[PDB]
Amino acid sequence: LQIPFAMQMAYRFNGIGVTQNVLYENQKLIANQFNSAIGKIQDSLSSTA
Amino acid sequence: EGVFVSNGTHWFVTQRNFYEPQIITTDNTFVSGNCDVVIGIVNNTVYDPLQPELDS
Amino acid sequence: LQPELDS
Ligand SMILES: *[C@@H]1O[C@H](CO)[C@@H](O[C@@H]2O[C@H](CO)[C@@H](O)[C@H](O)[C@H]2NC(C)=O)[C@H](O)[C@H]1NC(C)=O
Ligand SMILES: *[C@@H]1O[C@H](CO)[C@@H](O[C@@H]2O[C@H](CO)[C@@H](O)[C@H](O)[C@H]2NC(C)=O)[C@H](O)[C@H]1NC(C)=O
Ligand SMILES: *[C@@H]1O[C@H](CO)[C@@H](O)[C@H](O)[C@H]1NC(C)=O
Repeated sequence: LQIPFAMQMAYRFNGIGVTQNVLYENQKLIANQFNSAIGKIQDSLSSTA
Repeated sequence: EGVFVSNGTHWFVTQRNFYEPQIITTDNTFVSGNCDVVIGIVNNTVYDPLQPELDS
Repeated sequence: LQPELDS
């Protein structure tokens, strides 16, 4: 079943007892944290065989 | 609990795993912040069940 | 409730 990805993450947050508005009121920040975290894993593999 | 959902002419709130439309109301929703913050928020009239009972 | 039932 298709779902908009931000609304999927709202249910992922709701599943850990954080009220779902906490995603939507911070979505820009949460995206920048996620993108930056992915960057560090690429660096770890690019260095640490 | 549900998702806001639309058939094109109307908006409803509906539980995730089985389609059932309900009128969007103060008693199936909750408030946070204001309209300037959220990405992709839309305009609709949320019902209040107390409002016709203002006789007292 | 009563802050509305002040009606
Ligand atoms: C969206 O759902 C609403 C509610 O079922 C539909 O509006 C109703 O349409 C019937 C005639 O088909 C009217 O007699 C009712 O009074 C309407 N109800 C309300 C709440 O206005 C609407 O037609 C649906 N639209 C689509 C595109 O499916
Ligand atoms: C949702 O409704 C608001 C009004 O409550 C709309 O805001 C107005 O939009 C016009 C056109 O851009 C502006 O000139 C007004 O200054 C706005 N008024 C206020 C009070 O903000 C808004 O456009 C609607 N949004 C959507 C996505 O439909
Ligand atoms: C959804 O995508 C369209 C272009 O496909 C864009 O115009 C619109 O602003 C987007 N809306 C949201 C809520 O992201």
